[PDB]
Amino acid sequence: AILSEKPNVKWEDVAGLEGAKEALKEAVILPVKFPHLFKGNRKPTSGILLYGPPGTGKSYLAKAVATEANSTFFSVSSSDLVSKWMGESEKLVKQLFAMARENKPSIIFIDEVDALTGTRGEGESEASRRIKTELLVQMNGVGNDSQGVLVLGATNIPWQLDSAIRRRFERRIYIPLPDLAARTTMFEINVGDTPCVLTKEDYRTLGAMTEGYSGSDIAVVVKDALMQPIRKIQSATHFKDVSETRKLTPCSPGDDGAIEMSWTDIEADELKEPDLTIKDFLKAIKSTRPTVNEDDLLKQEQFTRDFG
Amino acid sequence: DRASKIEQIQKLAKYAISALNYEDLPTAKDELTKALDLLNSI
Amino acid sequence: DRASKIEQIQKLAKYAISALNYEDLPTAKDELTKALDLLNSI
Amino acid sequence: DRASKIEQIQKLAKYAISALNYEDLPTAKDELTKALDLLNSI
Amino acid sequence: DRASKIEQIQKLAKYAISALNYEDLPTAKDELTKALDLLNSI
Ligand SMILES: Nc1ncnc2c1ncn2[C@@H]1O[C@H](COP(=O)(O)OP(=O)(O)O)[C@@H](O)[C@H]1O
Repeated sequence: AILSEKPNVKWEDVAGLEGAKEALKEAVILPVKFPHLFKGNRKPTSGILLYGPPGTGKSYLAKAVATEANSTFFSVSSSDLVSKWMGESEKLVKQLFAMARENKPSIIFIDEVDALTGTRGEGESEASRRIKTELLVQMNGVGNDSQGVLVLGATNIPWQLDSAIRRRFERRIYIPLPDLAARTTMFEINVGDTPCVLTKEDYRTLGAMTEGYSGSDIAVVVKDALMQPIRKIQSATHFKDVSETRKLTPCSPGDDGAIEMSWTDIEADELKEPDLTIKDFLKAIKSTRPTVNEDDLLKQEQFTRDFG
Repeated sequence: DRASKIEQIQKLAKYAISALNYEDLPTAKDELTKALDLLNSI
Repeated sequence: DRASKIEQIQKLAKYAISALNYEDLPTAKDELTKALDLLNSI
Repeated sequence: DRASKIEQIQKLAKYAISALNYEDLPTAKDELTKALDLLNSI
Repeated sequence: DRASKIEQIQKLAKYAISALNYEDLPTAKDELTKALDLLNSI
């Protein structure tokens, strides 16, 4: 019913947007690095919102905060909060902040808080008023210990977020589209231990080709790339010996030593996988369109340009 | 023949595909041709 | 383009193959052609 | 102004830094300049 | 060098920023300069 994990993600694992990095290093690491500065008038931040386009790594950065936190890191989407009945929809919120205070010092993450806001009008009436009201009063209220726990909010739609919860998340941070060098870094990280074929400026050519992606877009073009030479091997007829005793690789029909066969025909190990090189990368770049839209970026520049 | 000629075009058009997987335009433009001519031979 | 043009020939040459599986010479002689012309467009 | 002019130089000098992270000397030599001129405008 | 020269400009342009946080125009106008000259030395 309630999940918890101490994950792996580090600050060096996160690539890009270092102002949010140092902001969370302050608001989270600074209670850890210097708790004795926070006394009396000087108090830590209680509500921090992250927002922007999808797939930019807000939950991943929350896991970076989790690993460098040493604290009971909760995290919840909307799916553990939607009303199926008429009142476990709200008592679970009460038990969430309750057990969050039980495991203090603690961090709470909520993903896509736009599914709980929007009191303007009377649409989504009982769930919005009851559940959102309990989020407000239970977040801070009569006798809530607002010290201790930290509420991390994520969304993709921050303008439909109500102004009261906007004030609850007292330190909000916009997360833009990243740049060339950070995506070069994420390429060089997500290739991992796989033997690549390219150089650093070739990854710069990749990041120049991929202007305006997200982190998930990088994760899936690297994922498809980790299908690409395997897709060469699973394809077509004809291999060929090259070079520790026999070693054959795929080659075009009719070539220097081109026997006709299938991978199935070929002996354990004595396969020579094609190298991993870019034409597969650029073909994967031509395969997939950027998912996100730019008028939504104009609205993020509207709310960011005002309230950011 | 024929039932086979129709089967060998596919055999060709496959090799051709397999060939473009190494950007080998030469082989391709050839097999994709030996094949077509043969579909006219049908 | 190109990286795609090379990918669309294969897309064609496949349909062509798939077509001969119903002996549909018409479609075939066409796709196997729209494809070839394009390999020359490369 | 001023309290802001002093704030916009930093805004510039940041972009400039961010720019060198792609070796983009062009942008850099420019922002690091639009900034300097402005520190003299102070 | 170079890979470092490009790294030292940033080092400069940071100090410069850090300096304006005390309104110290002197330091600033200098580091933001030692930096620029060096981006031309590139
Ligand atoms: N700035 C970043 N640095 C490193 N990895 C990132 C970054 N942004 C996104 N990613 C990668 O994208 C994946 C999914 O991102 P996610 O956290 O779902 O985005 P969202 O912000 O929408 O929650 C993560 O596994 C992460 O590795």
